[PDB]
This record gives sequence, structure tokens and C-alpha cells, in this order.
Amino acid sequence: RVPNGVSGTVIDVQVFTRDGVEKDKRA
Amino acid sequence: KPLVGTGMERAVAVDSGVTAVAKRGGVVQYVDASRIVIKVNEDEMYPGEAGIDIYNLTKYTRSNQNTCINQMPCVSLGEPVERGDVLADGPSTDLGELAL
Amino acid sequence: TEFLKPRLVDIEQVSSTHAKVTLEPLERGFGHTLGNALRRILLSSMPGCAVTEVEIDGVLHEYSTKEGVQEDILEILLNLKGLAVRVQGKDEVILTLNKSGIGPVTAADITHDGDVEIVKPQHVICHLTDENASISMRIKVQRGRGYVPASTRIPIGRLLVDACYSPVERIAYNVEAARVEQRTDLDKLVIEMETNGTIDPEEAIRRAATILAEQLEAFVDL
Amino acid sequence: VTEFLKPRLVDIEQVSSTHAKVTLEPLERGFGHTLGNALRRILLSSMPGCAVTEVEIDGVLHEYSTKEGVQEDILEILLNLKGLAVRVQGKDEVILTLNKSGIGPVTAADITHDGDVEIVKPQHVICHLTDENASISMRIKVQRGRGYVPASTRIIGRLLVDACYSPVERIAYNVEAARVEQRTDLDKLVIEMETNGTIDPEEAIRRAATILAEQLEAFVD
Amino acid sequence: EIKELLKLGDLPTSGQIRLYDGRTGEQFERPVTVGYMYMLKLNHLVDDKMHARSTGSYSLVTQQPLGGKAQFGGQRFGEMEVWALEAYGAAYTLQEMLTV
Amino acid sequence: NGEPIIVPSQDVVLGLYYMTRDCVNAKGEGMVLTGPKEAERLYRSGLAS
Amino acid sequence: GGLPRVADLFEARRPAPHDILRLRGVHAVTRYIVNEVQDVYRLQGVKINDKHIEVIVRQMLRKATIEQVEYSRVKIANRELEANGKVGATYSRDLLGITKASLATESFISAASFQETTRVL
Amino acid sequence: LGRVTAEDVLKPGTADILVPRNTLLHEQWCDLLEENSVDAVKVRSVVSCDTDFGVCAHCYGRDLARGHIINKGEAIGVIAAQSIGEPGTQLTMRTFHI
Repeated sequence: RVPNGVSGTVIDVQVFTRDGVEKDKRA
Repeated sequence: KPLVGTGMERAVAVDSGVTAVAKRGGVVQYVDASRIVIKVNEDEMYPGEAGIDIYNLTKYTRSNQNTCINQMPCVSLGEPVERGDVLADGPSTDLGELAL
Repeated sequence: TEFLKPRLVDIEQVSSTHAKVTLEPLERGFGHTLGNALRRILLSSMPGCAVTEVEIDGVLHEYSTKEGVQEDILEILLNLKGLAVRVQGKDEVILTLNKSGIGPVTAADITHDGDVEIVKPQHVICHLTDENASISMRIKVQRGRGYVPASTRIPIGRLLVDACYSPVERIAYNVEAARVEQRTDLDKLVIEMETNGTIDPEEAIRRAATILAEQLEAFVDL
Repeated sequence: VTEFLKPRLVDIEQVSSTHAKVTLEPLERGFGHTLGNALRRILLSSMPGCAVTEVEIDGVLHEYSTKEGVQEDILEILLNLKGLAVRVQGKDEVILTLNKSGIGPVTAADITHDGDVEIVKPQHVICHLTDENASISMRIKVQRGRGYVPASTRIIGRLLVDACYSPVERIAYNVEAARVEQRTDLDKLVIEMETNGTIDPEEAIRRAATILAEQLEAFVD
Repeated sequence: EIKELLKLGDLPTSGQIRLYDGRTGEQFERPVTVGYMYMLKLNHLVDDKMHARSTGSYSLVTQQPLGGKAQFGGQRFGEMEVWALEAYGAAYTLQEMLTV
Repeated sequence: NGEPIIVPSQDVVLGLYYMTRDCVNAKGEGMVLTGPKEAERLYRSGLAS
Repeated sequence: GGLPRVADLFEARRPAPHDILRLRGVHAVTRYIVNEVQDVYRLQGVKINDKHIEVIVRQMLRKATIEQVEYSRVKIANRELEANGKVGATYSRDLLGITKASLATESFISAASFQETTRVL
Repeated sequence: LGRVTAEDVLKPGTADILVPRNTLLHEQWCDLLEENSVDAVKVRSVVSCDTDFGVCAHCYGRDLARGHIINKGEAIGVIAAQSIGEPGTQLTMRTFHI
């Protein structure tokens, strides 16, 4: 999923959910 | 900072709004890499007020051009500060002067 | 068809990082030849020790902060990049640092080790601003020569730094006339050395001369 | 950490009997200049040899004097004498005599033979004689020394001649790129050498390297 | 005023000094101007501009390669390049580029 | 037209122009040489301008 | 002078080249146009050989009248008729600007490619 | 320099011929004619050619990019158009230098 030729480090992850149903363990 | 300048660096740096400027004078009470606390002088307090100022800083945020925005404190513990003094630096700023 | 050979005649120590070396005597033209060869060799091929890795307890990456510490992790790494250490007997060592209370954290706070020497104890690393704050870290030191970026050489929480192994900072040289018995065509060569305090001038001169002599063997060919 | 690269490719090409090109590969980054400059300096200014230093001519008392019966001038005669190569064995100062009569080229084969002294190029032209009446008589001084000494730094009808003790006529070097298994930052050294025929280029290179190496004996361990 | 400041700093008032060659140790034949100047790094990095392609994806109506580094595109051979190839006389290169 | 298109400029012109100029009372003035190689030797040794 | 002067010389704008050709021969208009263009180009120090302007001029004058037809067709027909010992034809040459000369060609694909697709089609 | 003599041209002296008709004038011929101070010469031109659907080599003359005479199968119209067009464009973007 990382575009070819681009590296780096992960510093932030965001999760967006509406008023619906279901949720994940990481969320 | 530039060794050779014209004298307009402070105006640009302060009026841009990328730094942190003291609203009221006082004494530095607590400081770390991401927060500043100021204890306000006696003759600048409204009645019935605790009298502390808290400044939170921006840390590693991306701009519209995928660059970096970061603020850094430039005061020590127990220092006196007046009104309009620079408490933290923004991107491309050195002690309150523009530095590209 | 015979030449006079030079020798070491004087070593003067201005301070712990500044030195002067004198070679005497020399024939016509040999001073500049030896001076330029030695200057070129001394600035690129000397060995040294440097910090290569670091680990801090609650730190995940270098783009973050720690509560009670005035600097960022990246500034701490940049500060650690300039620590000078003398090591004997090994090519790798690990040091531990622990500190608590309000104040500066210097190189004198590192746990003592039998065969490791720290030459500038007053070097500053970070500052603690809270009375209920503490720090603990582990630092890895290796030996080498040259300049190796971290990207070229390549768990979560282990941080790499760029390694600059060279202990030499500045080299200069001068050629002057010499006083010899009844002869007025001889010179002396003076070399001025500025380093970080982790190498001996006499040993450096001997090492450079050995490298040059070993490189000159291929030209006596068949 | 104390290990350094050593060259593994040595190439020699002989363009003539006195002209050679040598290629050396590979070297550490920056070592080509270090070795080439030192070798060039030593070859240019410090090698020993023999050369002609002074000349005496019977019919000439001044450098600008004119001698009848010869096509060339004193200046050109000195220029021809400056390019004469000779080897002297077991001495450091030799006087040679030259006497010639007739009409034709006068070359180096006309010098009086004297063993312990040998001439590299017998057919080296000295001058020409035009008429039967004319004759030439002259004396040559040969000494030993190092490098190059101009006559301007030293000034009975004696004429001074520039002294060329060094056997090297031309030296040059060049540095190019080389790689060893993706390590593409290494050096390659190329050397061009021309001598006057007394010795061959390879012997001169070996002698210069020996001279340089013997100067470091106190420090190398 | 610049010359007075230079004199106060114990420096030549012409602004020129002697330099040596680092590869041979020889002195350059004329004095050279040396000093300090302020430099900037602009947002045109070669990491964002290098691109190459051999084969890839094509359009829908006109079955020609797509354009743009973002979608792995090819370069455009326009009218003026066709004129240049016509002026050279290279018929096979032109036919190769136009069809295959 | 007919004129060439590959022509030196700037640094090359300056270098050749500097080599080919002459001065008055320079070092080594008034010598007699056997050829260009002697001139190169004299220049490299530092004995002539 | 300048760029518009050149762009107006090649389109035979009326201030004459028409009368110069009709009265003194195309050999004169060739020299006239060559000199007029080189006058503009020589002020700035630009060197161009004279062949190329002659090529453009030859392409400019390409039709004839005796409606309007192609010069080469008329020449070929006259040669064929004179091969049989008959009476040929007499014609007067024309001259057009480059924009008009391009749109009047025996090929309609190139004309449609140039400009004004709808009218040509 | 690089044309072909259309008609009879001779030396300035009477009844003396310098260059034969239909010759290509290279550097040596030009120097020779400049030695005798030749007044004027007649040459062949592209515009006066009877060839239909194209032109012929001798009416064109020398090919300036090589030196010899022009070869068959060369597109001279595109070359002429580019040669005329290019200098005006280069004149454009150098104005701000002054």
C-alpha cells in the first residue's frame, strides 16, 4: 500500500466512524 | 540567523503568527518541550482570578505543502517575562527573528 | 648520491586538543612533498570510536517528546552524536545512563567502566525540569574509520545515528630553514594538529607514515 | 580497520624504446593524486645523472662571436651540446676533446674515445662544415649532480651551459574512476614517461619509489 | 565603514587572501575573494522529478499510454519532434515511434 | 549557414587567453630552449613564468 | 520593422510584389523579397542563407490562370498537346500568401489538418 | 560559396576563361576568383527549375551541413522553414538581459 520508492516512519494513525454500528479491536 | 540583514526580520516573525507571544507579564513557573506555564504579576490581575497562563505548542504537523511545522521553547525556569515577549519559536525562526 | 634522513626532534603540547610536531633535517624539495602527503593521509584514514545506536525506555520513535524533559528526542540524538570516548581492548561496548532530579545531565553521569575513558566530562546531554522526572538509556559504541550514514548501512524503539569515526579536525604545516654544521641548505618541517583529544600525535604520525610506506611497495615492480 | 586496498592490475605499454605508459588499478579514494604528485616531484627535481656544463672554443672569445666556415652559430652549437647524453663510470669530472676538419656533418662519433665514458647516441649531430679550409677544435666539461640548474644562477672565454642532470624528459599522470562490485568510488592511475635513453622508464620509476620509501625509515614500524 | 570593521577585526581591507590547492599543495597565482554569504534551499528536489517507464497501462478510446508520473505515464512526442526527425531523414525511427 | 556549432566558451576561453598573454621582466625571461617539453619542465619546477 | 514586417511580407499584404512579378518577371520578385527580408534580419546580426527564402517564395507562387488550376498540370497538358503539333495554351501566373497557399492544395487531409476543418471537409 | 555557374563566365581578360561552366565553387575556386577580382558571377537557383513535383540537385547547390553537393531524397522544405523560424524565437527571450 506504500507507493513505490517512498519510505518513512509511522507517527500517526486516525480512525473515523459515524453513528453506525460495529467496531474493531485496534479502534 | 543571517549575519547580514536589514532590520525587518522581527516584524515579519512576530506579525506572521507562527510564534508564541506572552499576553501578560510574570515569571516562568513550568516549562518542558510541549507546554509553558506563566504566573501573572500582581498588578495585572482581575479580581477573583487565579492568575496563570498556559501555552500549548504545535508538534510535528504537516503544512499544505507536505512540510513540517514545529515549535520549540526558548525560555528557562524562573525567568521574568514582559508583555509582547517571544516564548517559543516557529519554523524558520531564531530567537524571534526570521531565518530562511 | 646520498640523502640525509629526517627524525622527530620536538613535540609541543599547547593543550589537550592542540599539538605541534617537528621533523629535522630535510633536503631541498622534500619538505613540501612529505607535508602534502602527510596532510592528505591524516585527514581521511585515521581510526576512531563513535556512537551508533540508542534505546530509551518510553520512546517509540525520534519524532516525539518526553514529559519533564526540555529537549526533543531528535535534539538528544544530535547531542549524543558529539561524545568523545577512548576504548581499549574491544571493538564494541555498551554504556548505561540513569538520572533523576532537576538539573543538567552531563557525560559525568554515565556508569563507570573499567576500560572506557571519557575525555570531556562536562559535555551536556539534556535537562530535567521536574522534581519527579527520571531518565534511563543504553548507548552502543563501535570502532571504525570514515563516515557511514545510517541509511546506507540499512525491534521498535531502537534508534540509529550517523557515525563520524575520524578523530582529526585540522592540519597545517610549515617549512623553515635549519641550522646544521657548516651546511646552509637544509630545512625543517613543522606540523600543527587539532583533534578531539582521543589520539596521540606521535602515534598518528607513525600510522600515516606506515600507511604511505605500505602503499609504496607496488611500485618496485618487475 | 588497518586493512587498505592493494592494486591488482598493472599494465605496461611501450610506445618506443624510451616512451612508456603504465596503468595501475584499483586504489582507495584520493590515493591516486597522493601517489602521483609525489612521484612526479621526485622524478622531476631529484634524480642524479651526468651532463655537460662548460665548453671551450679556440677561435671564439665571446658568446656572440662569429666563426667562419661553419653554418650554425655559437648559440645553436650550445643548444646542440645541451642535448648530448653520456655515461661516466667511476668519476665525477671529465674533459673531452673534439677536433675535426673537412666538409660535412660533425657528430658525436668524432669525439676522442676515452673508456670509462660511453655515448648513448653516436649519430647525434653537433654541427656542419662547409669548406675544406675550415677546422674546429673544442673542449667539453662533464660533471655529476641532481635535477636542473640554470646558467643564470651561476653568472678566459669560457661559456656556461645549462645543466640537465636528470635523465627524465617528460612525466605526466591522470586519475580516472573504477569500481569493485558496486563499490563505485575507487581510483585508477595512469602515468606517461619519457627518458633520454640512458635508462628505461621502468628503472626510473623503481628508483624514484625507492628514494621516496627510504626517507620514512625512522617512522615506519 | 566596511574597511574600518575589517581593520578592527585584523583582516585585509581588500577582502582577498592567498589560497592553496588541496590536491597538490601549490599556491594559486592570484589572490581570491573569500567570505560568508546566506544560502537557501528551494523546493525543487531531484527526488521528485526522476521518472522512467518501459511498458504499462493505456487509455480507453485512444489506446495510447497515459500521462503523469503519478499514474506511471510516458513522455509526449509532439509535432516539433516529428519535424526534427523528418529533417534528419530517419524514417524507421519515426515509424517505430508512431506505431509500435 | 556554414559556421560551426561546437565552440568553446567562458572558462575555456579565459584559460587559453591567460596562457597566451605575455608580460615584461617576468621570471626566466631571456632563455634559449630546445623545445616545448623543456618549457613544461621549467614551468612545473617553478623556475620560469 | 520587426516581427510584424516579416509576417506581412510573407502573406503578400497590400501597401507591390504583384505588379513587380506581372511587369518585370519572377526573377525580380525573388531578389526583391530576399533583400526586403534580409534587411530586417541583418540589423540584429542574424546570418541566414538565401536559398531558404527562395524555397518559400517558390512555394508561394504555385497556381495559374488562362478558372484557377495548378501550374504543373497546365505545363504537362501543353507539353502533351505540343507533342502532337497542335496549339498549346497561354497563362498568367498568380501569387498567394502562405495561409491561402496552404489551404489550396490537391490533398484535403493535410488541409483539414492545418486549420478550418469544417469548410474543407 | 556553394553554387553552380548557370551560364558562360570567363576571366576578366578577353577570350580567357577562368572557371568552366557548371562548377561547384569551393574554397580554392573562391580564392582563385578573388585573386583576379572577379566582378560578378551567374548561378543556378531553385525558383527557376522546370522539374515538376520536386527540384533537382544542381539548382539547389551545396548542402551547408556537410560540404559536398546535395543528395537525393532530402526534405529541404522543413529545413528551410526551421532555419527561418528559429532566429526570431531566440530573439524573443533574451530581451530582459539588457
